[PDB]
Parts: sequence; C-alpha cells; structure tokens
Amino acid sequence: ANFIKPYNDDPFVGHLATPITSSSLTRALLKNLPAYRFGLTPLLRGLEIGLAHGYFLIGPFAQLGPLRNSDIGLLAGFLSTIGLILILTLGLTIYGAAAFGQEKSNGSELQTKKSWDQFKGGFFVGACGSAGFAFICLSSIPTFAL
Amino acid sequence: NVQVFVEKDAVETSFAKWAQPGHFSRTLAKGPKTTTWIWNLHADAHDFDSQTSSLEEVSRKIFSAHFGQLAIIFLWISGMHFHGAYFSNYSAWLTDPISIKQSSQVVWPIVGQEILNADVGGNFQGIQTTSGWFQMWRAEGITSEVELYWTAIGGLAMSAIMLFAGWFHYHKAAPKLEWFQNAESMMNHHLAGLLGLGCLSWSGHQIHIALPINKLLDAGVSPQEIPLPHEFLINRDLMAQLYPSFSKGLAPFFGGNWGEYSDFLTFKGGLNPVTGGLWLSDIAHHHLALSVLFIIAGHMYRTNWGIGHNMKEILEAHKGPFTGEGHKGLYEILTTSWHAQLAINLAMMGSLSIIVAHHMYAMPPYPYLATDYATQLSLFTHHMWIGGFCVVGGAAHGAIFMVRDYTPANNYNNLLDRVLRHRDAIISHLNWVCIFLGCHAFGFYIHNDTMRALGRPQDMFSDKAIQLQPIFAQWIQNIHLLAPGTTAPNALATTSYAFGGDVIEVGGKIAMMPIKLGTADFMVHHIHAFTIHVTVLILLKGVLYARSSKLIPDKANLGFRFPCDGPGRGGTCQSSSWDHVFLGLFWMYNSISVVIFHFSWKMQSDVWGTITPDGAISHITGGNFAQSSITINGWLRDFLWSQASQVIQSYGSASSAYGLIFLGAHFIWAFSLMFLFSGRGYWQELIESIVWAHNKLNFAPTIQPRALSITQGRAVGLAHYLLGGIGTTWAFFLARAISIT
Amino acid sequence: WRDEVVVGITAPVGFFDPLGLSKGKDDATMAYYREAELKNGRVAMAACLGWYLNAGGVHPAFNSELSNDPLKAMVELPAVGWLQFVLGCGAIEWLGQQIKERPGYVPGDLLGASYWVDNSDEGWVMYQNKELNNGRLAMLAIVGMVYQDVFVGDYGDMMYKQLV
Amino acid sequence: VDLDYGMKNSYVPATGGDGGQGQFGAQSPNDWRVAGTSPVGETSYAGAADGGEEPWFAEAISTVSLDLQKADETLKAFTKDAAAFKIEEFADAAMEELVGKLGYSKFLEMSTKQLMKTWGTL
Amino acid sequence: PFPTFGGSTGGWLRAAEVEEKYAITWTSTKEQIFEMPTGGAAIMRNGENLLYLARKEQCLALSTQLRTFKINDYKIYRIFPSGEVQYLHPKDGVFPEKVNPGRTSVNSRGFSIGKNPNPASIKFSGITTYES
Amino acid sequence: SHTVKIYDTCIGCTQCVRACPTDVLEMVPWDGCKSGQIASSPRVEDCVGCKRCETACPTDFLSVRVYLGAETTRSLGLAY
Ligand code: CLA
Ligand code: CLA
Ligand code: CLA
Ligand code: CLA
Ligand code: CLA
Ligand SMILES: CCCCCCCCCCCCCCCC(=O)OC[C@H](COP(=O)(O)OC[C@@H](O)CO)OC(=O)CCCCCCCCCCCCCCC
Ligand code: KC1
Ligand code: KC1
Ligand SMILES: CC1=C(C/C=C(\C)CCC[C@H](C)CCC[C@H](C)CCCC(C)C)C(=O)c2ccccc2C1=O
Ligand code: SF4
Repeated sequence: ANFIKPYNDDPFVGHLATPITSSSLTRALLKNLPAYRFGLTPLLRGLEIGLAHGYFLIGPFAQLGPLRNSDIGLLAGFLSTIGLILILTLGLTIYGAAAFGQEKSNGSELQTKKSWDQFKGGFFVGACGSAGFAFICLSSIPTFAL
Repeated sequence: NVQVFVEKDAVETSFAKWAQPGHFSRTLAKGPKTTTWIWNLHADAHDFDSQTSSLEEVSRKIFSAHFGQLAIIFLWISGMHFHGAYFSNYSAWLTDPISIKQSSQVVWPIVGQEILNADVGGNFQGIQTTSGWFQMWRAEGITSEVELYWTAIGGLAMSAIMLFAGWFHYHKAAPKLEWFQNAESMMNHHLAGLLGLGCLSWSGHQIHIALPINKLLDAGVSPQEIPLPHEFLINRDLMAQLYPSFSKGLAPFFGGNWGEYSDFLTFKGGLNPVTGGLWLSDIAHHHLALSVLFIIAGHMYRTNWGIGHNMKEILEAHKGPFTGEGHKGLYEILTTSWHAQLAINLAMMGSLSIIVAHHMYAMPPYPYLATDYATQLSLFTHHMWIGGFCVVGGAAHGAIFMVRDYTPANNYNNLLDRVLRHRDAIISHLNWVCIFLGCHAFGFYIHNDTMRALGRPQDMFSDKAIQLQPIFAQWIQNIHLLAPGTTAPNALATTSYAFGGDVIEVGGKIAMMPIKLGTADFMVHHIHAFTIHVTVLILLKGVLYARSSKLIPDKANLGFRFPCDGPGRGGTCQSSSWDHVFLGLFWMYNSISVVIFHFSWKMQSDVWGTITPDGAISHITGGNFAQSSITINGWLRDFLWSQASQVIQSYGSASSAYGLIFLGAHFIWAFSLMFLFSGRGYWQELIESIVWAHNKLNFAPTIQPRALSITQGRAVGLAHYLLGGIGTTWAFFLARAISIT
Repeated sequence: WRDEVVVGITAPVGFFDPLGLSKGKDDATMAYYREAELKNGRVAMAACLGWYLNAGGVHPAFNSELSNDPLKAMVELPAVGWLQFVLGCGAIEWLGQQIKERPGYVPGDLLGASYWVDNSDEGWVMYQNKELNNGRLAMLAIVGMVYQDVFVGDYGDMMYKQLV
Repeated sequence: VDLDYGMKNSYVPATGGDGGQGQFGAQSPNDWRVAGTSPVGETSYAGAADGGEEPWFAEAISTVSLDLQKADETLKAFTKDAAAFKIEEFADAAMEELVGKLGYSKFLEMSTKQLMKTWGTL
Repeated sequence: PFPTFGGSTGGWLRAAEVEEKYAITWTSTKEQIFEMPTGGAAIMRNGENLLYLARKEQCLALSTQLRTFKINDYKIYRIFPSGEVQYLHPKDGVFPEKVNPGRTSVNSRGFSIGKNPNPASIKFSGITTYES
Repeated sequence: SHTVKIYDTCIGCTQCVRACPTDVLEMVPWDGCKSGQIASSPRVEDCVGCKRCETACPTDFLSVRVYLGAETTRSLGLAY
C-alpha cells in the first residue's frame, strides 16, 4: 500500500526507506560484505576487498591496453594492474594518515589508525595476489569440451 | 453544465492608455525616474498575472492576444503567397522543377545590392529561397500565380477577421472564467472539430484537387493544359479518366466496399520515382484515417449528454503503492494555472517540431523537396531550432508554475509533492548520469584525437580499429527494411529508404538512400544523449529547486526571476529558476548545434550526391564521415574548415549576403560576451563619469541613465549569443547548401 | 497453517488440496511448500517468456545464429554460459537463504515487502494472488510447451495461430 | 546547564575581518570531522548511534533531541536576565505572582506599566 | 509532537548528529497544511508542534511562513551533539523588530559611514578601517 | 564570522531587522533619532552576508554595513 516511508520513522532526516535502501536483499548483501560483516579483523576485511578487486582490474589492462596484441600482453596487463594497486594503496595510506592522525590508536575499530593500516596492508596483499591469480587463470582459458 | 457565459462591453475602446505607457503596472504607472523603467516596461508587458490578481481577466487577455498572434500568422502566410504571385519564378519552375532554382524574393537596385538577384533561371533574377513554398504549392495543385493571388487575398481577409475577433472578445464580448474552465468540451472540439474536420477537409482537397493535378503534372502534362480545379468537381468523367473508381462514385463508400477506392487510397510507401516525394494517394489515405481517429477521440469526454469521461475522475483513479495519492490535484492545477498548461504545451510543441524535422527529411512529403538540398537542410535545421526553444520554454513555465501557482495545500502527498520530496535523489542521479555520459562519449573523441596524433591509428575507436557498433539501431534498421512484406503485409515499399533499399534518384541527384550506422554514428548519438541529459539536468534543477533549496530556504518569496540573494553563503549568484532557464538555453544551443552539424555532415557524406545512369554514386563530401567524424580535428578540418569555403568565398557573387551575415553573426556573438562576462557595477560607475561630462555642459536627462539590471545583463548577453551563433550557422548552412544544390 | 494462510486461495476452487498433501504438515513444511510453489512458478513464468521470445524468432544474441527451437538452442549454447547461469542463480540462492534466516520472513518474500505492508491489506493479497495464479499457469504452460516441442515437434503457438 | 557552552569552542577569532563569537558562539564545540560508517557491531565516533544490522545508514539515526521539558527549562535559563530586568524595572515573590498569573512568555512580552496594571488584581 | 510528514531526502545530514541541529516549536489551533522549507508539504497538528532542521535559516523561513498563519508563539533552539540546548529565538521573548528596554546596542559607530579612517593610516596594525 | 556595523545615521525604521533571514539584528533604545531606537547586531555569528539588510536600509549612504570576513559553517549556509 505504501512502499516508501521515512527512514528510522524519522520524517525530518534526509533519507527515505525504499525497496532500494531497505529491502531484504539490500540488507543481507550489505551486512555480509567484508566492509561491514560482523567479526572480521581489519586485515581480513582488507584482504577480502583486495581479492575481489585485483581479480577484475587486470581485465581492462590485458584486453585493451597498448600491448594487448603482443604475446606479452597478459604480463603487461598484470604489471598495469600492480601499478594501479600501488596508486590505490597510496591513496589508502594518505587517507588513513589524514583521517586518523598519527597518535596511537586507543581501540581496535576499523575507523582507527592502527586498524586502517592493517586494512590497507590486507588490501594491498589481496589485490596483488588476486591480480596474479587472474594472470594464472588467463594464461590457460578452458573451452569446457569433453 | 457546459454553457457560454460572456460579459458584454467589458472594456472601453480608447487611445488614452496608449498615451500612458506602463498603465498595466501599478509601479510602472507612476512614470519613469531612471532608464530602468523603460526596460521594465517591455519586460512586464505580457506578464498578465502580475498585472492583475483575477484569473478571469488573465484568461480574457490571453484569448484576445491569441487572436492577435493568429492575425500576425495569417498576414505572414498571405505575404508569402503574394510574393509567390508577383516576385517569383513559380510558373517557370513548374515546367522544369529540376534545373530552375526556386526564388520568391527580389531586391531593389540600390548601392550595388542588386548582385543578390541571382541568375536562378526562368527569365527571372532574385534570391534563392529555401522555405519549400514551390514544392508545397505544387503538391496542393497550384498551377498559376492567380491561384496564389487569391490565396493571399484570403489570407489578408482572415488576418483582418482574427484581428476583429480579438478586439471583439476583449472589448465587446469577454467570456467568463467558467467558460475557459471547460477542459472536456475544449478537448472534444479541438480533437473532433479542429483536428478531425481539418483532416477530413484536407483529405477532400487532396482527393478531389491535388491528386489528379499531380498525376497529370507527373505524367508530363503542361501546367497551361491541366483542367481548372473546379472541372474535376463538376466532371466525374474527368476523374474517371484518371482514377477509374470515381466512375462508381460514392456507392462503394456507403455500401462498405471500400476496397474499390484502392486506386486513389493506397499504401505504397517508399517515394514517387518521378518526384522523389511521398505518393499523394498515401497522403490522402493517411489524412482520411487520421480524421476518423481524431473524430473518435473527440467523443471521449463528458460535456452535456451524460456519456463521456471526466478527466478529474480518471486522474484521481491512477495511483499506486509507490506514489501516494498519485494524480489527484493535477486537474485543479491544469484548470487554474495558465503556466502549467503552457509548460506542457511548449514541451509538446517543441518535441513535435523536432519529430517533424526528422520525419520530413527521411520521408520527404513534397515533390522535388528531396533533391532540393538547400530546402531540406533549412527545414530540418529550422524545425530543430524551433523545437529546442519550445522545450526550454516549457521548462521555464513549469518553473514559473512552481513559484507562483503551486499551493502546498492542494498538493499533499500527490505526485508533485513526492517529486519535491526526493529532488535531492533525482538531481544527484541525473548529475552522475551526465558525468558518465560526458566522460565516455566525449572521451571517445579525445582518445581518438590523441591516438591519431601519436601515430597510433590501430588504437582508435573506429570501424577499422576498436569498434563501437550501434547494434540495436542496426537491428531496428533491419526490422524496418523487412517490414513491407511481413509485419506490414499491405505495404508495398518501406516507410523510408533511410532504413534500407534502393537509391531514389531524381534528375541525377539522390533523393534518399539507406543511411548506414557505424562507430561514428554511435559516438555522435551518445553525444546527443549527453547534451540532452545535461540540458534536462539544468532545467529540472530549476523546476525542482524553484521554491527552496538548502542554500536559500525561501526562494519562492524572492520570485521566479531575481539576480541573486547576495554574496553571502559563499555567493548566491544565479540561484533563481530564471537563471536555470538562462543556463539551459546555452546548453540547448550546444545540443541543437551538434544535432544539425551531425545532420549536415552525415547527409552530405553518405546520402546526397550524384548518381550516374550506370549506377556509380558520388557523394557530396565523398564518404569521409566515418573516418573523419571520430576526432575533433576531423570536425574542425573536414567539416567546418572545408565546408566554410563557400561562405567565405562568396564575396562578389549572389551569395555575398551570406558572407556578410556570417561575419555579422560572428560580431554579434562576440559582442554578447561583454554582457555575459561583466557586471553592472562597472558599467554604472562608468556611466557616472559620462553623466558628469553631460552635467558639465548644463544638460542631463531627468530619466537618469542606469546600467542594465543584473538579470537584464544576462538576458541581453544570452540573446546576442544565440542570435550570433545561430545566425553564423544559418549563413554557413545556406551558402554551403545553395552551392551543393 | 490452513487457518493462517490467505495468499493463493482464490475463486473457482477456493482452497485446493484434494490429495490431502497439506494435512498434518508442520508450519516449516508448509512454508517450504509455499516457497517452492512460488519459486517454481516464477522460474516457469520466466521460462515461458524466454521460450516465447525464442520461438518467435526474437533471439538477437550471437548474431541470431541460435535455432528458433528453444530445446535446440539449449544445446547449441556453450558450456560456459550454462556455468554462469547456474553459478549466478546459486549466488542469488545463497543470499536468499541469508534472507530466509531473518525473523518474520514470509516464505517467498525475497524483497522483504513485509517491512512496508502485510496481508491485512486487501490489494497486496490480491496482487500476491495474481502472481501465484500466473505462476501456476506458467508451470503448466512450460510443461505443456516442452511436451508439444518434444513429442509433437512444433515449438510455437498451436492454440491461437489456428484462429488467425 | 551552562549558558556559555556554545561559546566554549575552539574558534579563535582573527584580529581583523572577523566578527568573532557573538551571543552564542561562532561555531559548535564539537569537532564535525568524524569517521565514516563502520562495520556491524562497531561505532564510528564516541556518541555515534549503533545502526544495528544496517551500520551504513548509522548516520541517519538521531541521537540529538529536544524534549519539551528541556525546552521550557532552557527558555527560562536563557531569559533569566531579561526577566530580572523586567522585575527590576516594574518594581522575588512579585515575579512568582506575575509569571504564574499570566505566564512566563507573556511576562517577557508585556510592559512594566502593564504588569503594574495586572499586579493591581491581588 | 511531530507534524504529519511522510519524509524527504531534504532533511538533516551527519552535521545534525556531529556539529549542531536546530528545533522549532509552535502552537497551532487547527490541523493545517504548510510548506516544509526542505521540500514538500506537511500537516500541522492541533496543539504543540516540533520540527528539526539543519540550519537556523530554515527555522526562520518556517517561522516567517507561520506568521502568515497568525502563529506567533514559535520558539527556535539550537541543540548540540552532547544534548546541550541554546534558546535562540526570539532571544528575549520579544521579536527583534520591536524595540525592547534592557537590550544594549552592539556594533554601533558614532559617526556616519563616510568617517572611517584611511587604509594607509593603519597598515600593519592588524585592524580594519571599520573596526577602528 | 562577518562584521555588521550600525552607523549613527540610522533612523530606527526597523527595516533591516525585518529583512534579516537569520535574526542577526534587533532594535534597541536610543536617543539619537526621532524614532527613539537604533539597529544593533548582537548575533553576527549567524550572519550569512546576504546583505538584505543593506537593501532594506533607506538612508543615504547606508546606516547598516556588512563587511564579509572569516567563513564558518554558519556564514556559508551549509546544511552539511
Ligand atoms: C573517457 C573515455 C575513454 C575511454 C573509455 C578510453 C579507453 C581506453 N583508452 Mg583512452 N584516453 C582518454 C579517454 C578514454 N579512453 C582520454 C581523455 C585520454 C587523454 C587524452 C586518453 C589517452 C589514452 C592513452 C595514452 C592510452 C589510452 C588507452 C585506452 C584503452 C585502455 C585503457 C585502460 O586499460 O584502462 C583501464 C580501465 C580500468 C582500470 C577500469 C575501467 C572502468 C570500469 C570497467 C568501470 C566498471 C564499473 C562497473 C560496471 C560498475 C558496477 C559494477 C558492479 C559492482 C555493480 C581503452 C580502450 C590505452 C590504449 O592503448 O588504447 C588502445 C593507451 O595507451 N587512452
Ligand atoms: C509577411 C511579411 C512580409 C515581409 C517580411 C515582406 C517583405 C517585403 N515586401 Mg512584401 N507583402 C506582404 C508581406 C511581407 N512582405 C503582404 C501581406 C503584401 C500585400 C500587401 C505584400 C505586398 C508587397 C508588394 C507589392 C511589394 C512588397 C515588397 C517587399 C519587400 C520590400 C518591403 C519594403 O521595403 O517596403 C517599404 C518599407 C517601408 C515604407 C517601411 C515603413 C515602416 C513603417 C513606417 C513603420 C511601421 C511601424 C508601426 C507599425 C507604425 C507605428 C507608427 C504609426 C502608428 C504612425 C520586402 C522583402 C516590395 C518588393 O518585393 O519589391 C521587389 C514590393 O514591391 N510586398
Ligand atoms: C516560429 C515558428 C515557425 C515558423 C516561422 C515555421 C515555418 C515554416 N514551417 Mg513550421 N512548424 C512549427 C513552427 C514554425 N514553422 C512548429 C512548432 C511545428 C510543429 C507542429 C511546425 C510543423 C510544420 C510542418 C508539418 C510543416 C511546417 C512547414 C513550415 C514552412 C512552411 C510554412 C507554412 O505555411 O506551411 C504550412 C504547413 C503545412 C502546409 C503543413 C501543416 C501540417 C501540420 C501537421 C498541421 C498541424 C496543425 C495543428 C492544428 C497544430 C496543433 C498540434 C496539435 C498536437 C494540438 C515554413 C518554413 C511546412 C513545410 O516545411 O513546407 C515546405 C510543413 O509541411 N512546419
Ligand atoms: C507560447 C509561447 C510563449 C508565451 C505565450 C510566453 C509568455 C510569457 N513568457 Mg515565456 N518562454 C517561452 C515561450 C512563451 N512565453 C519560450 C520558448 C522560452 C525560452 C526562451 C520562454 C522563457 C521565458 C523566460 C525566462 C521568461 C518568460 C516570461 C514570459 C511572460 C512575460 C512575457 C513578456 O513580458 O516578454 C516581453 C517580450 C519581449 C520583451 C520580447 C523579447 C525579444 C526577444 C528577447 C528577442 C527577439 C529576437 C528576434 C526574434 C530576432 C531579431 C533579430 C534582429 C534584431 C537582427 C509571459 C507570460 C517571463 C516571466 O517572468 O514569466 C512570468 C520570463 O522571465 N518566458
Ligand atoms: C568546452 C567547454 C566546456 C567543458 C569541457 C564543460 C564541461 C562540463 N560542464 Mg560546462 N558549460 C560550458 C562549457 C563547458 N563545460 C559553458 C560555456 C557554460 C555556460 C553556459 C557551461 C555551463 C554549465 C552548466 C549549467 C552545467 C555544466 C556542466 C558541465 C559538466 C557536465 C558533466 C560532464 O560531462 O562531466 C564530464 C567531463 C567532461 C565531459 C570534460 C572532459 C572529459 C574527458 C575528455 C574524459 C575524462 C578525463 C578524465 C577526467 C581524466 C583527466 C586527466 C587529467 C587528470 C590530466 C562538464 C564538466 C554540468 C554539470 O556539472 O553536470 C553534472 C552543468 O549542470 N556546464
Ligand atoms: C529508456 C528511457 C529512459 C530510461 C531511464 C533509466 C532506465 C532505468 C529504468 C527506469 C524505467 C522504470 C522506472 C521505474 C518503473 C516505473 O515505470 O514506475 C513504476 C512505479 C509506479 O508506481 P505505482 O504503481 O505506484 O504507480 C501508480 C501510477 O499511477 C503513478 O501515479 O514507479 C515507482 O516505483 C517510482 C518511479 C521512480 C522510479 C525511479 C527509477 C529510475 C528512473 C530513471 C530516470 C527515468 C528517466 C525518464 C525520465 C523521463
Ligand atoms: C494468450 C497468450 C499468448 C501467448 C503466451 C502466445 C505465445 C506465442 N505465440 Mg501466439 N497468439 C495469441 C496469444 C498468445 N500467443 C493470440 C491472441 C493470437 C491471435 C492474434 C496469436 C497468434 C499467433 C501467430 C500467428 C503466431 C503466434 C506465435 C506465438 C509464439 C511466439 C511468440 C512471439 O515471439 O511473439 C509464442 C509461443 C508465433 C509462433 O507460434 O511461431 C512458431 C506465430 O507465428 N501467435
Ligand atoms: C560478473 C560480471 C559478468 C561479466 C563480465 C559477464 C560476461 C559475460 N557473460 Mg555473464 N552472467 C553474469 C555476470 C557477468 N557476465 C551473471 C551474474 C550471470 C548469472 C545470472 C550471467 C549469466 C550468463 C549467461 C547465461 C551467459 C552469459 C554470457 C556472458 C558472455 C557473453 C560473451 C560471450 O561469451 O560470447 C560475457 C563474457 C554468455 C556466454 O558466456 O555465452 C557462451 C551467456 O550465454 N552470462
Ligand atoms: C555593456 C554593458 C552594459 C552597458 C550597456 C547599456 C547601459 C545599454 C545601453 C542601451 C542603449 C542606451 C539603448 C539603445 C540606444 C542605442 C545604442 C543608441 C541610441 C540613443 C538614443 C536614440 C536613445 C550594462 O549595463 C551591463 C549590465 C549588466 C551586465 C552587463 C552589462 C554590459 O555588458
Ligand atoms: S550582486 Fe552580482 S556578484 Fe553579488 S551576489 Fe548578486 S549576482 Fe553575485
């Protein structure tokens, strides 16, 4: 009858509960993503996120980069992916420095300097390893023929 | 109860107020103290709802002003017919439409300007005109200048009648507001009467007059031997010679055997091979079927006889679980606000003009129009511009509605209320869509320019490289090409050859041929999508943030049109919805400019040209669109620089007016930037020094000179910008197309 | 469960369980039955639409090379496409199980419409009934169409083409 | 409840081109630069609301409210000097007569002679 | 005591939680529709109404609109994240446009605007001409 | 915060106070003019700098002057 209502039953907050923001699908997905999932160490959040991203990042470089038509095109795509991961890791590092300062963190929450450093390291490892795994997978594509 | 309510002798007829400039405005009525007054007088002249708080009076003023506009339009049409009757080579063009250039304007010999009277053929000198008058007149069956003279006389009579009707319905018999609020009856009459009877009567003219005259004219009969139009009415044997089913008469119509009329009511499709235009029998069948449809549509709404629909009921019923009260309140809005109606109607009329431009190029409706490349270009471009302006105006008047006629009490939890309640989501998502479209669509071109400059053609987005094929458009093109036998089995040919098929050749020139779509077409269509989305972003932001925003919470109290709310809050210049119209106008200019450039280059490169009897096709620009239009350098070199040759080399010929107008339009466009880039504080300070010089010689106006207002500075800058840019494209197109036609 | 459920009970037949396959089933079992009825119905509706499109010749993918016969196009599709289809549905199913664990979950309600509306509302029950009945019809229709394509050889319309 | 709580911010007024902290303070004493959203079970900043099973919208949960009693009490506290001035010019018990007879807001709104008129009644 | 409002995307943001928030209360004598400054229409309740807003200017725009309803008892507060409140408007119980005894003039300069000193006369002092 | 100054040419017309969108200004008693009141700006922390007060002021030259200075959240009119 009414699929839109104010978020948190608060008419004056700038948000609405719609199927996009508040469906069971959206809630289950978002609560299960490693950026939000209960119980993960910051390092493991970073690792899972890096694993997810580095795997797909190699594709654009491998298939569309300048050396795509050479026989070392996959290797160049992997190198480009590693360079992109380094750029992103620099972004994460300076972000953490700005957002949290340089004082010793008093807690283990992700939004703290020490936890963010752990998360950034996990992201770097996950992304680089995932790019390497995708390189291996793209080295031999199965046709799936018996 | 639908009734006519009129007040008699509403307003005296007198010249007193003609002597009291600004009488309509309480503030402006006191007379001028500064030159600003003068400008204000013109700005507020037709702003009727600010001149009075009575809706009935606004309605009466609008009705009479509409009659005035109709009188002006009739005067314009009558003038065109008179120039065809006395200053044209129409008679000569009738005998040989292919080699004689249409001309309906002649200039007097003075200061050497007579060079503009081109050697257009037919023992006639004048200006080559591109509005399509000769093609339309030939399609109507007009064969003599005397018929044109009579059409012009009738146009004058109708212009006078409209003017008297406007005076009568303002000063003598002014309808009451209850009369105007008759949406149901107005729709019934305008559908069944205006559109339905108009279509039926035009089909009557086409069946009885235009069809046999054009059949004779195509068959090679001289215009001076074709029977006069009334002979076809008084001689059923004359029609039976041409269309044999006329020997049966109206017996099949009332008997129901309508198939008998298949000889003059056809479904051929394609184009007439002799003329290069649509078959007149198809057009007559089209108008007859449309007349029937409109007459049916005009019985939908209830007026006085119990049966029919109430619009408010229909609107109130359409609501769902996502939309609260849905369409409730819309009927009250559209029967109490002239601005809401004007917003809708301008949006529709502009979109319709754009549609007209497309459909008239691809399915050329008049004989010998398709191979008159100058006329085709000018008609497409003109209707594109008209449509762009009208859609922007619809947006502007939507904003005016939001500021002035929107009431919160009448719009609780309806569609309008909920749109206002998620404006932030709407505008943020549209902003993102605009960035995505702009980055990708224009980055294609930038990538291509960089790759070509670096000597890396194989890395470009192109047909010969990384391809971006518009596969959906191609799929649709194939479907339309296959339609004539299968999904439209009674159609003998395709609706338009642009979708596929043979080349239609008239006088050795190509009328229409399939327009193939590749990577360059993909890129340009996404540029069009980008520009339209940005224009919509600006205008929709102007409508949705017209009343308020996080920056200025009380914008509605500042009005529709105000320069700013001061330099505070970081600066609030151009926060008004009028300023959103101002910026949207620039973006519409950008969009339409790109659309008409795409049309011009694509048609010259891939459609228009010559065709030898053997079959060899030679296009105007040699098919360079595919590889040249994929970079900005290719547009700058192969389109602008190359095709500007005619306009810049026109001095000393009949086209020299185009070179002059090209230059003058550049000048006015650059002149606009003074207004757009500056501010009135500087100019007022300069005027102080100039007023000093006048005072130093004992004279100065009591109407103190003032720099233009902020909003007038913007308006003037934009008006000169549009005039300059559009006029430049106008001169360029006309010189180019007159050369290539 | 029979005195609690209202969705799916509709005109002609009212409550329809002649075989008595619902008597003596616990609430979890009947929730499974409703979730299965809905999932089979939704899959069958999607299958019917896809089959009709393919049979009509509107299958423009792969340069429209695949056969108009859907059961032939099933085998002409490479293995990797089916692997993607199965794994993508599997991921969706995993998320659906996560949704199913949630309290107050209504069997078959992946969207979680219970956050906004319940069966005390007439129109929502009616629209749920429309979904359910069309699902039942589409389950029968997909089985029948598969029969007609396999044993009768014809993969198109055999009911309304004979009219026109 | 302290009245200068707003003024006790970290805004250090510049020596020129700066109106400083006026009647209530130039800015909030709370540092607005806080962390973004946080995983399930964690808080982004000190007083942040626990978004429960939806921490991504945690910032849409309100931890700042104005209950009517606090409103009345801060109304009285912030206008105590204006009421003191009005009794000083009209002239403890008299103020309690006036502010209960007609109201506190009305006592602020009236005039010293008008209150001299309403004090005529008892 | 919230008015009848279905919500919008125009309401307050994280700042209301971490920097400052505003509240306006008022008394209506009937249920009447009004325009939310954040976009859309809300229904006032018979009796006391309370509304939260991101900016003081929004509260004052709403109060200006309330004046057209003949409602003059509105009060405007600022609320900090700790829960401390500041009573903002009308500051002394009397509207600022109506002169009130007990107010002291702030920021007056006892001369016409044309008597401010010359900039070159206060160079390197750190002051401006309008503050000296 | 912006600076708002009142000069002694003020005639106590109360128009700047009514124009102010953020309640920066108020009328206070004063014996310098016929109306017996002068404008005051005790709450410049809430001044956005719109200059509506200056637009409303009838004297020549202005009696209320807004000089823009150090920007804050309040002076920038930010809802975020
Ligand atoms: C903006 C439009 C645009 C596009 C689409 C391209 C595309 C390309 N450029 Mg070009 N280029 C451009 C503008 C563009 N360029 C501009 C403005 C310049 C400067 C003048 C250049 C200068 C340039 C040079 C010098 C070169 C290129 C090259 C390339 C190619 C490789 C690039 C690459 O690997 O990136 C990697 C891409 C990514 C890492 C990510 C792409 C974005 C992802 C796919 C978006 C995914 C979003 C997802 C769908 C959202 C939802 C997902 C889900 C979670 C829900 C590629 C074809 C290279 C080439 O050799 O061309 C053949 C090359 O050497 N470009
Ligand atoms: C539809 C609009 C229209 C337009 C743009 C034109 C344009 C033209 N006509 Mg055509 N014409 C038209 C309709 C039009 N006509 C109609 C309806 C008729 C039938 C009457 C004609 C019959 C006609 C003839 C017979 C001729 C033209 C000619 C011309 C050309 C020269 C005009 C000229 O300079 O006269 C002279 C211009 C003036 C004297 C300017 C006077 C302007 C007045 C004083 C200002 C009016 C302002 C305001 C209304 C008055 C306020 C003050 C007042 C109350 C005192 C020019 C291209 C001539 C031509 O083509 O030569 C080859 C020519 O011979 N026209
Ligand atoms: C400033 C406004 C403006 C100007 C100066 C022009 C100028 C021109 N128009 Mg254009 N036109 C405009 C706006 C304008 N148009 C708009 C907004 C539309 C969209 C409706 C059109 C649609 C249009 C069509 C379909 C045609 C023209 C044609 C022409 C040319 C011949 C003039 C003529 O008398 O034909 C007279 C017009 C006809 C003989 C055909 C009219 C057929 C339409 C469908 C009639 C619609 C009338 C209907 C009652 C309007 C209500 C719409 C409804 C939804 C409510 C001339 C260049 C004609 C042309 O190019 O000839 C070579 C032509 O065929 N125009
Ligand atoms: C059906 C068409 C239509 C109608 C009836 C109206 C009616 C109105 N408009 Mg709207 N509008 C329209 C279309 C329309 N408009 C379109 C298409 C646009 C987009 C451009 C707009 C954008 C718009 C804005 C931004 C505003 C209006 C406003 C108005 C109102 C005041 C009109 C006035 O006093 O101007 C008097 C008329 C003039 C001063 C003439 C101006 C001349 C123009 C600028 C240049 C003409 C160039 C000429 C053709 C070429 C000369 C070349 C030569 C010199 C070489 C009036 C209600 C105003 C308003 O406040 O509404 C309440 C307002 O601010 N309109
Ligand atoms: C050619 C000059 C020019 C350019 C480049 C722009 C660009 C833009 N305008 Mg502006 N505009 C212009 C003229 C221009 N405008 C003029 C003259 C006016 C006065 C009328 C305006 C008034 C105006 C308004 C009212 C609005 C815009 C908006 C926009 C943005 C549209 C969204 C978009 O597509 O972003 C994409 C960016 C581009 C298309 C530019 C280049 C993209 C490159 C080629 C690809 C990506 C490169 C990438 C960033 C890598 C960079 C490498 C670098 C680090 C070295 C875009 C940034 C709108 C907006 O902001 O919407 C969201 C908007 O509402 N403009
Ligand atoms: C291809 C054309 C342009 C496509 C743009 C984006 C493609 C994405 C698909 C969107 C189409 C379906 C929209 C929802 C389906 C739809 O048609 O309406 C479905 C639904 C209608 O709800 P009800 O059944 O309550 O409707 C009762 C009606 O009577 C309305 O009163 O609308 C909504 O749920 C809210 C609509 C906003 C939904 C926003 C979605 C994103 C919109 C994108 C912007 C649109 C651009 C068009 C502007 C003219
Ligand atoms: C009541 C619901 C309904 C469904 C669900 C349905 C489905 C299909 N119809 Mg049928 N159909 C009607 C109704 C329905 N049709 C009606 C009222 C008429 C009279 C106008 C009618 C006539 C024809 C003709 C002449 C053909 C036809 C076909 C298909 C085929 C391709 C679908 C597509 O792609 O559009 C799918 C199975 C074609 C065919 O069988 O090709 C081998 C074909 O040639 N239909
Ligand atoms: C994660 C992002 C993503 C990418 C980047 C991607 C890409 C491609 N998909 Mg996939 N897709 C999903 C996601 C993605 N797909 C998901 C979640 C599902 C389950 C709902 C799914 C289902 C199918 C099916 C049924 C088919 C299919 C195909 C292709 C193929 C087409 C080019 C080609 O292979 O010629 C390209 C590479 C077709 C195919 O592979 O045909 C042999 C095919 O039939 N997909
Ligand atoms: C140039 C310019 C001016 C100065 C231009 C002015 C004042 C226009 C002058 C118009 C004239 C006076 C009217 C037309 C008269 C002819 C130019 C000369 C004829 C003189 C008499 C017959 C009246 C502004 O005032 C302005 C304001 C805001 C933004 C930009 C600008 C801007 O760019
Ligand atoms: S006066 Fe001019 S510069 Fe100043 S805020 Fe207004 S529009 Fe902007």
